[PDB]
Amino acid sequence: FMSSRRQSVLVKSNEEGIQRVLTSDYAFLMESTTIEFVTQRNCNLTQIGG
Amino acid sequence: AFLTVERMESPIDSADDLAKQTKIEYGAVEDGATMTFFKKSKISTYDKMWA
Repeated sequence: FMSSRRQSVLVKSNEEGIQRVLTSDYAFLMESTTIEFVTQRNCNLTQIGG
Repeated sequence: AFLTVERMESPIDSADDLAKQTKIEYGAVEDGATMTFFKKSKISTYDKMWA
């Protein structure tokens, strides 16, 4: 699914993809405490999955 | 019960809807690029309707 549309869904940094999920139906396979950092810096995101 | 079944059977809006609801059949050109692409698709939504 990612290799079908590499020209669209691959984002360069962590911060440039937060604009993608806050404007469309985008999701992440990003990881670590980036998600745990952005969980409580704003109440507009949600970590899904273990 | 009838209105629950009717509201469950939603109209199709994308390819995954017709991949889910199998009441309406579908197909394409037999030896075109559409049948060529669906034979090698490993996405398991286009692959499911390819099957």
